[PDB]
Amino acid sequence: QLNSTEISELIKQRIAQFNVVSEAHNEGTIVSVSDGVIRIHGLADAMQGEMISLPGNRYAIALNLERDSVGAVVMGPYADLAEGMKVKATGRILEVPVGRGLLGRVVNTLGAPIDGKGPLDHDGFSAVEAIAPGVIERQSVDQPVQTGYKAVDSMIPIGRGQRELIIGDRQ
Amino acid sequence: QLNSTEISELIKQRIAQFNVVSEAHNEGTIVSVSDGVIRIHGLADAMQGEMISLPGNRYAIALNLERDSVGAVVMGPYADLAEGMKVKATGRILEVPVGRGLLGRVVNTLGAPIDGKGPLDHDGFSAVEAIAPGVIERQSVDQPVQTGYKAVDSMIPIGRGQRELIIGDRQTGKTALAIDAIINQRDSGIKAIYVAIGQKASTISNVVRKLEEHGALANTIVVVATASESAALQYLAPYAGAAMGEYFRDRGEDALIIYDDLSKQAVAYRQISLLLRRPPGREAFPGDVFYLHSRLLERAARVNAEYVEAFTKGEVKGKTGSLTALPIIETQAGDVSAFVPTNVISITDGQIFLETNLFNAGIRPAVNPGISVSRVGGAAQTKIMKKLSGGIRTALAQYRELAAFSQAASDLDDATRKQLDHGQKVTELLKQKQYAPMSVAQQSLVLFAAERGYLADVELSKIGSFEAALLAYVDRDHAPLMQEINQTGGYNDEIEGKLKGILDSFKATQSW
Amino acid sequence: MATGKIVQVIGAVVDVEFPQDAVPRVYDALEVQNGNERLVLEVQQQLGGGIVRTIAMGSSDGLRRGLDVKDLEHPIEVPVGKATLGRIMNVLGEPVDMKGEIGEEERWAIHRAAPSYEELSNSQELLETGIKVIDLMAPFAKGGKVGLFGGAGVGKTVNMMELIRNIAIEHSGYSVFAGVGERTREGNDFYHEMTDSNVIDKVSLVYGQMNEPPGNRLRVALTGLTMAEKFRDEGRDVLLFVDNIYRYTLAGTEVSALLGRMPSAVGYQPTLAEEMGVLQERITSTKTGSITSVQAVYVPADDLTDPSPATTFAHLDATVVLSRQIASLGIYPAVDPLDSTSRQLDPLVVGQEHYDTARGVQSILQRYQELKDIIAILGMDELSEEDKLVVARARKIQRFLSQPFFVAEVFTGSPGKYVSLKDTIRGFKGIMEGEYDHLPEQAFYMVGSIEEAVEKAKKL
Amino acid sequence: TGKIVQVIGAVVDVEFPQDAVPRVYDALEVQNGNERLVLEVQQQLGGGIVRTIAMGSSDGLRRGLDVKDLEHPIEVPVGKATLGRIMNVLGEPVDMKGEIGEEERWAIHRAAPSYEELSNSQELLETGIKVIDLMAPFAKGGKVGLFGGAGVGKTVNMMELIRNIAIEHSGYSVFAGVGERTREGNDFYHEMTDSNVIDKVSLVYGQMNEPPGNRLRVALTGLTMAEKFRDEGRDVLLFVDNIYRYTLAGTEVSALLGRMPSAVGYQPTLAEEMGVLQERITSTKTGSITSVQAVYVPADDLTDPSPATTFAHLDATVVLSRQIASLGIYPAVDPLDSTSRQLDPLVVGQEHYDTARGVQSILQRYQELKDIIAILGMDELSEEDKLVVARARKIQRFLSQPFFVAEVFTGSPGKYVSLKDTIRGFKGIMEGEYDHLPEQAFYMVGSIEEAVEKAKKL
Amino acid sequence: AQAEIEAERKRAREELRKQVAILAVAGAEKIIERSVDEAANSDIVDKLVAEL
Amino acid sequence: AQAEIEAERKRAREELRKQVAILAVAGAEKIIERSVDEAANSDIVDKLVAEL
Amino acid sequence: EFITVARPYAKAAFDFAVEHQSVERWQDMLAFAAEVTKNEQMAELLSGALAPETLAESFIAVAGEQLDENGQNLIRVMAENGRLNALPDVLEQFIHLRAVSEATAEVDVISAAALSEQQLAKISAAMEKRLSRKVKLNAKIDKSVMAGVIIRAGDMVIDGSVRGRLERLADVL
Ligand SMILES: Nc1ncnc2c1ncn2[C@@H]1O[C@H](COP(=O)(O)OP(=O)(O)OP(=O)(O)O)[C@@H](O)[C@H]1O
Ligand SMILES: Nc1ncnc2c1ncn2[C@@H]1O[C@H](COP(=O)(O)OP(=O)(O)OP(=O)(O)O)[C@@H](O)[C@H]1O
Ligand SMILES: Nc1ncnc2c1ncn2[C@@H]1O[C@H](COP(=O)(O)OP(=O)(O)O)[C@@H](O)[C@H]1O
Ligand SMILES: [Mg+2]
Ligand SMILES: [Mg+2]
Repeated sequence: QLNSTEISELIKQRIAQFNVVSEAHNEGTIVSVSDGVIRIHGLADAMQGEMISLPGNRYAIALNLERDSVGAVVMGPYADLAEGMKVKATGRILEVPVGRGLLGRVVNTLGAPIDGKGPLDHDGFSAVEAIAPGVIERQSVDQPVQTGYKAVDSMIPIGRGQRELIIGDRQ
Repeated sequence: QLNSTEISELIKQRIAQFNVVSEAHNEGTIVSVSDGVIRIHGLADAMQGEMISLPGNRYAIALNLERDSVGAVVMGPYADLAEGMKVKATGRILEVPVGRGLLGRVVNTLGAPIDGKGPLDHDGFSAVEAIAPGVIERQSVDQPVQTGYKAVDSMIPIGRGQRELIIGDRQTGKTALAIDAIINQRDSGIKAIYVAIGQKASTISNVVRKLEEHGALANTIVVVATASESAALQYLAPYAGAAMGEYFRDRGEDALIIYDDLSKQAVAYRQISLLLRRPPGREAFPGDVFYLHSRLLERAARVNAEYVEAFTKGEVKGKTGSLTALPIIETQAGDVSAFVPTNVISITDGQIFLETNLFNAGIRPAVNPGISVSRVGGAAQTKIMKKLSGGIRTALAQYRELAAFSQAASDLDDATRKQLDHGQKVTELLKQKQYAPMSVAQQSLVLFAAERGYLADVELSKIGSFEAALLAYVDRDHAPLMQEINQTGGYNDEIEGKLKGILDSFKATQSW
Repeated sequence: MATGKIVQVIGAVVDVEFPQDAVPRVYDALEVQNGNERLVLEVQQQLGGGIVRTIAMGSSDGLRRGLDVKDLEHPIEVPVGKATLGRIMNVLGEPVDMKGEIGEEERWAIHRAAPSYEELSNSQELLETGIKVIDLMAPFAKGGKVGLFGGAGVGKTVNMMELIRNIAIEHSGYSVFAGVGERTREGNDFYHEMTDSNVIDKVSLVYGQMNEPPGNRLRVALTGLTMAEKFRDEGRDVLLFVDNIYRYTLAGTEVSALLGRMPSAVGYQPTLAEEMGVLQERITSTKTGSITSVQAVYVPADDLTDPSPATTFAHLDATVVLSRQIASLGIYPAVDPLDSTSRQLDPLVVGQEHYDTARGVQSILQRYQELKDIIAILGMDELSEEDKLVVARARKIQRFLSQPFFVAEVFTGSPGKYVSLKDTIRGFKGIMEGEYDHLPEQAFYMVGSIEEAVEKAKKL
Repeated sequence: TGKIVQVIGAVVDVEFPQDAVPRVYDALEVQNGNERLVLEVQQQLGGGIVRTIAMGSSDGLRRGLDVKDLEHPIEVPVGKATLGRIMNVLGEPVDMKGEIGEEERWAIHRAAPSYEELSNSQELLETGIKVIDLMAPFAKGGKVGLFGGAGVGKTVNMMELIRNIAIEHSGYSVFAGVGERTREGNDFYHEMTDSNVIDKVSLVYGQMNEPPGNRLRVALTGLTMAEKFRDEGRDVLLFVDNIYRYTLAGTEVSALLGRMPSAVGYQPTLAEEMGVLQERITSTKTGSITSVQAVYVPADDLTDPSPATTFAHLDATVVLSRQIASLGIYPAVDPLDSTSRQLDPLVVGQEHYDTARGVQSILQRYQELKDIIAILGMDELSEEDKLVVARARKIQRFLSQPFFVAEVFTGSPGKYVSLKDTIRGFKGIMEGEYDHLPEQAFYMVGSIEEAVEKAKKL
Repeated sequence: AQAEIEAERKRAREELRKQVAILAVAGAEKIIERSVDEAANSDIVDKLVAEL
Repeated sequence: AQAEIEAERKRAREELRKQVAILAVAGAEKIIERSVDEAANSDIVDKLVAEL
Repeated sequence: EFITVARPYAKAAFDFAVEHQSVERWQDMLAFAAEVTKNEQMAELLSGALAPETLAESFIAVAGEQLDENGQNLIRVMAENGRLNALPDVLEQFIHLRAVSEATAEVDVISAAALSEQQLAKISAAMEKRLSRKVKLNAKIDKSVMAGVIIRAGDMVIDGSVRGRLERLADVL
């Protein structure tokens, strides 16, 4: 026997009017904050895997779509957030800066420069989650990837397009 | 003289003490019952850790204050209860009687007497749950706790306020060593407490009977929780025992406390916690199992005279009190690397490790050097003991390792031969009978004879005879030196010369 | 009038709804009519809403939701006293033999409180079994627990029958046998072997057969225990045999799992040590009488560290080990003198003569084992005169550990013998110290007292 | 303005009006009889409910007590005024001296320094202990971790490091007592005051008798002070008495917060709790923190997730072992598992690297011979395998060393061994130039001189 | 020594028989503000006296 | 031996004391039940409501 | 047992009733809802696994003489969450909330003797000193007290019975 985020003022709102107005399906409110996970009430149009914009310039990823709740994980310092904050769903899946100008840079996982050498000179944006090329779009691997270590390059060859596990204990 | 009139007068006095006017109380109802756990509805004014009175004379402890119920555990047989019985709230947080009038009594973990002696006399109550004195209030340990045995006073000395874990397998002499420690404090002015958690009942009665048989019982408090009784009583037994020991500590006196099996208490917390569905960890104990033994044992301490003065409102000046703890852990197959043994080794000031292979070989008490340690250091020991003992511990460890390799191959180089002879004679010298304590003068003579080389020309089969004769010789003629060494444990060149003369003359003049 | 109603039936677990003011207490017993048979339910938990959760002492098949449940205001009650000797009963104290209704002078509740402290005997007496190996090498404390570490096929049952016989004749005690988790085949022929040996009139039998539900098996132990408590209260010294304590542990585990409590240790119930303590602390010596117990022990995976052995060994006083190898020698009983032990062997409780004699025979037998390895690899030529003396006395000692039972007359044809402790001490004292070196080892075998050994020798 | 509504162990739930609910990690305050109690906010639940950890005794709390909302985190005294004094988790003085005359207070919850702000150094910081320096050299401004089970010497080793490092260090230092014995701290404090070095050390104590919230947040407080002395541009020495207790306090609290268990009953957020603390105890371009952390390992299990994730956060890791302590060999460092990021030919020179690798190779071969030695004994070894065994045993014994803080146990005088002496000794032993001495000559001697001298004494 | 207690056991219980009546009456009026005239209470305390 | 006998003295004293205590409250019970079927109840309840 | 899940609905319904002041009418509406839940044919339906919409509208058709806009919409919310059996408890907690808001309390008076009107009068006055709320006294007659009066203001109890005084004395000795 347990509650499910049915709480007093929300219930009173539904008592006043059960078929509550369409309003915007685009937006909702945070109802809980803990350990970098937030629960949001509303967001009728939030898609699974979509970015949710938060106060300041921060985002969350909608991972659980449940019966009148969205579970989302915060992509940064969460402890500043609070219950009752408004949030708006974007139309966007997570995308990252991409291009030749990233060579020689150190970036975080959102692609923001972290080395302090100034802004990027990327070549547009690419989706973080994407599907791999199909069976008919592959080609066999035959060119080498030269590691430079005698044991590896002799006994354990690595070719262009191979996936080679490096596995062992600490240190 | 048994006298009827004085009993009648006492009953009349109780009638006079009773007050007929009633008092308002907050009340609640039992809602559910299982395995000694209770769920109660009501008690809006309850506090966590409170004592709730049930029908009859039984009580319960409030563990969880849920939104619309209280989770609680019965301190006794819970089977007689039923949903709907009214429960009243005594605002008293869990408490138990304390005072020096408890010495010589056998008592339940709720403070009720279990012996047939009668009602109990106490100097108020002390709280079972409390936080030990802080870092500034503590004082360094600087005085000995002379138990009867040769080995642990020479190799693993214990100071007043120290915590030292007696650890070994079942039927290895743990209980005997602890109660012989109690019995030797019979005359040393240190009060003693023995807490039996989960032992078979017949054992406990036999232990009390042996304590009485040696006259130590008048100096002990005994707290009992049998293997038959509810797990909550066992779980709270060591905390009640701790609450009594603190009384002497805070008045500037010295006390000694034995916990008979902390492993059984840990099992009890397993049962209560798992019945409350708390997620288990390693070996199925909760992570709270460290905190359990931590806060229990950390009460044992030595406190500075400023704390004693501040506590007693200045009625005691300049004295320093202490509580010395000897916890006991039973470990499977001698494995010192299991979870709970490792936790308690991480809390005490050392441990005394008893090895079943030594015990089966007749080497008793079966103390294992190298594993046994006293982290407090030699500061606990007296001067003569500290000088005469010295490196005996590491010499014994090295002798045992050398015997290990010497069994494998023949390589004897005359210093190995004499090292082996010396180690074998020292091990034969360290063994000792049960209930046979010996004073520091006797111990110092024994150590002196061992390390000044006098046991040369003495057979291994003669070593016990040599000691019996030597202690009788020194009891007969040079007794005043024994009185002197027992009064002040002072090692001088004068006393060394007297000991040298005694051993020279004994070795040359006497027989064994 | 019945006042509760069944709400759920899920396996052996049955839930019942009573009126809010009448909720039956824990371990109270309840009865329902399951078809044209009554079925007894034992209350385990008082849930909210007036619903109690129970376990069926029998097959829970055929129960409907909404049956009427009748509230007996007491736990399960069983008959006790002399009228139960020679009878066979189930968990409920009902006769499972066909000899008909029991006398039933008194009926007692299986769930009882334990003896309290001021009731315990202020002494530490010994029990004289009359069997040479046991009284010498592993003496029983009166009111102690003894563990029988042997597999079937080496004489467990004949040892048990010999103890029953000797405690009935040479003392004035009765015995209770509790067959926890016993195959029906064994129960049948243990019953036959006791009736054809005249010990049946001096023992009471309660069998929990394995085909019974877990609730039955668990409470079978308690039934035998309460019958032993009745014989104790009459002032006797009583023997209680438990056919396997491991089965009691496992029945507790199964019931705890069915009720859904969180597991502990190596998957055992959280209440393991408590349940063992509840059983074992009732078996003690009181100021009126005593219950001594002999309990068969099975060690899982041959692992003495497992929680069931580790918990059981906390309570045992003596330990009897039976050996296939000793049995192959023709030596009966097949007790192993070097692995069997008792924590009563100290001078402080047993005296210096008995202690030094037991230690002596142990030393001789151990040295004999080492010398027998030397003989195996290098023959008898290596032995000195001292070694040959040790070997000879060891062989005489080993022969002298055999004994003819009043129960074994069927095979040997020799009359059975009960040997007093003093006679055993004197015999091994003499053999150890070189007396009786002048008469052969076969004079000691299966004879009895040492006087009987020398009188056997005179025409052997 | 708020009311207590549930009380579960050390965790307390409080209800606030919808417009007034506290932020995460704000500090609340309650009257518990005649005491004052501080609660730290962990989670915001639905409907103005907020869930907190009691920074003090939970006993005596009713439901319905009024809670006051202090609108800031736990903030502690900081700077030169905190020096030579002992403090609570809440920044309160616990010594009987008066008020701390602090000019500034900092919140214990802070963001870690940026990747752009970090700094690196190769400077070897010599420590007297022979084994640590040769096998695992530790540089100034880095992290050192002492791993060991219960009672294997990870506190005593740190006291020797405190003695030896304080010889060549001039600046301030901070000591965080986290969930350990009160007696160790009391003894430490009086050693510091009787040697007049206390004027340079700041102490925070959260020892093992205190309730879970205190032991959880005491570590963060100590980091706050160490970060002040770093940010003044100084260099700082930070000693942590036991970092394991910090993760275990989170374990003790975790299930009561309503979180599903992970792995061996641990909290699901274990890696982040460890990382968020570890990443701010670091050097920067304005100042540097040098730190030694004792790491308790439960049940001697070096594969347990807490020690396992601790390994990744350290530069030099010294692994102590019970098997070696049981042989008498102290300090009981295992040379085949202790390692450092600084053991490079470029950093320590080719001799320093070649000697260490020779020692490891010889010892590793000693291990592989132990099974045949166990079954068949030494006489069935090859004629140079016997020589390997002899040199490995000598090396094992020469790793042992008398400590100035172990005179209270051994009685032997202590020894300090400089780098230009220990590598000479081990190189000579490896090359066999000192092979003629007996094994016992190398036990508990400072330098090769003392070994040959001891061999003259047999 | 035990035998000596047996004589006193009976001797003393006889004294407590007669003291019990006094104690019972006193306790009853401690419970109740108004006193009792013992009109039908002699038989009551006599049964108490008989039982001890 | 002396200590053993002293313990017996204490045990006997308490045994007899327990009997008198329980019989005293039983006697107060019997006295009260017969003697309270009056307006004495009004005396008690008036003082209660004055104290309430 | 629905004691813990009833609170949100009781509180929200009470606040809405207060805003529109028809608290007494709301209590009638909930009483009607609680009695339909006890019916033999309905208590079978409420346990079936029908989709909330169909089940709710059957209940709503049965629940005549309720307000479509507000009361029947409370029914809709409870149907969605599958909690219509909470109505007999939501009613009691709504009544409790009303008693709290109206600063009025109900208490029980128990004795072996039927109490005189003057005794009850003085009891009510004293209780209104102890309790800020006005008090409605309920008279219960039980021979258990044997004498005296048992005051029962819910969980707060003042015992004035001779038997209580006696069994309190028995444990002093
Ligand atoms: N000094 C001694 N010499 C000989 N035997 C001894 C000595 N001390 C103890 N014993 C023996 O050790 C045995 C067990 O003693 P004890 O009860 O203290 O062991 P334990 O390991 O604490 O047992 P348990 O785990 O059952 O509590 C007894 O037989 C006792 O006689
Ligand atoms: N160099 C040494 N020589 C001899 N003994 C030592 C040495 N270092 C440590 N020890 C031993 O280790 C014991 C405990 O030391 P220490 O407190 O450092 O251990 P630990 O593993 O950190 O323990 P814990 O976690 O319980 O505090 C000392 O009392 C001593 O017996
Ligand atoms: N005292 C004895 N005399 C003769 N034979 C025996 C004796 N004890 C055991 N045996 C033999 O051992 C075998 C098994 O005996 P049994 O009583 O069935 O063992 P268990 O009771 O262990 O099943 C039988 O052949 C039996 O004759
Ligand atoms: Mg013991
Ligand atoms: Mg330490």
